[PDB]
Amino acid sequence: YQSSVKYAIERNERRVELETELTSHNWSEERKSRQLSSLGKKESQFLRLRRTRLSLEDFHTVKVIGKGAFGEVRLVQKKDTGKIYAMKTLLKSEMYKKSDSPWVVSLYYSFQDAQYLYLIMEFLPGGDLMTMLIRWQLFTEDVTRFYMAECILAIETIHKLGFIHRAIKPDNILIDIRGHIKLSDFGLSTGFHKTHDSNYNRQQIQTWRKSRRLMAYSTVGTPDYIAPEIFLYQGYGQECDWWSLGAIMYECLIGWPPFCSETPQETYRKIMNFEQTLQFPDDIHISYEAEDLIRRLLTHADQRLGRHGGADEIKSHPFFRGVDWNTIRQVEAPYIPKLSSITDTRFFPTDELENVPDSPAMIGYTYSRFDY
Amino acid sequence: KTIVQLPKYVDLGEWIALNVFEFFTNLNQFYGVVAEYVHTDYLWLDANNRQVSLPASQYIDLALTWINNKVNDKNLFPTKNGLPFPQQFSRDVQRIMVQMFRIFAHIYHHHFDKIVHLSLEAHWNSFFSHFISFAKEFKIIDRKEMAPLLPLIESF
Ligand SMILES: Nc1ncnc2c1ncn2[C@@H]1O[C@H](COP(=O)(O)OP(=O)(O)NP(=O)(O)O)[C@@H](O)[C@H]1O
Repeated sequence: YQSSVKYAIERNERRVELETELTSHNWSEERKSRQLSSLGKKESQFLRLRRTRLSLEDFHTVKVIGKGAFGEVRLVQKKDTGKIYAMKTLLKSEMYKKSDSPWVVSLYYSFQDAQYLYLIMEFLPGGDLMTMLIRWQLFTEDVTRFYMAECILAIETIHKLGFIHRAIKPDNILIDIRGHIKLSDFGLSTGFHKTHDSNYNRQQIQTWRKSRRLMAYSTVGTPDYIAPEIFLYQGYGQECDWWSLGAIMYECLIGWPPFCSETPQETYRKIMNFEQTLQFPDDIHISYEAEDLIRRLLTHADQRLGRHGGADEIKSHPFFRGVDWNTIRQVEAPYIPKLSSITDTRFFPTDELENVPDSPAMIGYTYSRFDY
Repeated sequence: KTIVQLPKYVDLGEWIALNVFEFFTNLNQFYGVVAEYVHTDYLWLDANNRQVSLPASQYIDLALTWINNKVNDKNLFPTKNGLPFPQQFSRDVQRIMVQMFRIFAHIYHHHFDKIVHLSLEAHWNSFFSHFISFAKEFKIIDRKEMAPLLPLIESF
């Protein structure tokens, strides 16, 4: 009853909303006279729509798909109709920071509980590029060229919407039913590696780096890009994500990421070095142009003399013989997910983990236009 | 004026069921202002043994919550799909409109006192001017139960 002039400051935007919505109704009178046509009863029926009401439990959960710190993602069928949706669980406090393009996962609308935000997405049946690299370490060469490119165009779109991902990873990239690639988006999920760490029987480097894949994750987030301008300071720009590409590119071809450090802090370290710390292994197979790319991806993000200045010119690399860059989205995919159903989770590590140091423990549509 | 009038080519039922849904929510944020702290009259809920006397305001809690129960119902208020509504709501919505008129009125008679010290008055003025204009427009409320509002109404 101190802040109850909040019912004042709100109820204006309540009247405000209420007004435009109705001047919107007058989007009618569209009036094609370019028709000498009917007559013939009427072509106008307006349902209209609704802001209705909603909730959880209006979705049956099928299986869990993946997990993250803020929360899990999920495969859900809407109880109401039946459908399949990618469902994201997020968190309100405590967690901080208080469209239209073929390339990125589709967030349609959102809704929330007491402590968790809920996101509803088109569901990608094909796992991610994390669980792929695992499945068969991509025997690549040409496999990789495809899954790049498709990555570039993904990325080059995002930048052109004035956005920098600053999260580009094996697990942050998803495979669709044609086995093509869409990246979704950071969600926006957050957190940072800073400032710096202080402490002060193998038989194969491959086998040694195979001390990777550690406790699922459910803690994370590791440097599978982390260009080294992020740590340190305020910075970046579009060139942020190209480093993540070379980071990534290097891994499908080599068998680990460049800086793979066996502790989460020996990256930064190595990565803060590269130069010295970048090394391609003695398991031989890489092209002269394929290596050339990585190094020019993985160099300093440097402007001044240079440009990059990029985002095409990457396409101008010899590493890409063809293709058109046009016909790309219809092309037979390196792996086309073979599925048992519209519910096949076959491509995800259903696992078990279940740890959320969060719970004690124990809707709206005010939108504008209409799909689809 | 133009706002509450049924828009061109909209089913009235939606247009009504939305409009009544807006209104409940607004009165309640307004009583949300007046939360706690608390001629003649008419009292109701009969027969049941009910409808007696002595609300002395501060009842309002179990009064509004029946709308809460009536307007959240799946079958009375078909949010779902294009499944239609019984339209007997036209009777029911008249109740929820008139039962809503009670707290409107009760807030006017006794508790309008505290409102003006907040300089939020014009808000409730308009919103109240909002409620009548709509339901009177659609004749959702008869002229005989507007008797307490009759001296306040005609100011125009
Ligand atoms: N739209 C989707 N469709 C299918 N699977 C998805 C979708 N979104 C996320 N996933 C899966 O869930 C995993 C991670 O979810 P995510 O939203 O990325 O968690 P996070 O903590 O927000 N971000 P991340 O650090 O990558 O886990 C992905 O790697 C996928 O396996």
